[PDB]
Amino acid sequence: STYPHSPTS
Amino acid sequence: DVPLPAGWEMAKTSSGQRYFLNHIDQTTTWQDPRKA
Repeated sequence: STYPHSPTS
Repeated sequence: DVPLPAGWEMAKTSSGQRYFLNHIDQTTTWQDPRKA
């Protein structure tokens, strides 16, 4: 339902 | 809600990163919630 950003990008 | 947590978010990237959100804590958990 929500797209953040990978915590280890 | 057992095979996939209900207060839980899926962010599956085709690049090979399965990272999940907790919509309760606003925290990002890479760990399978059913393993522990």
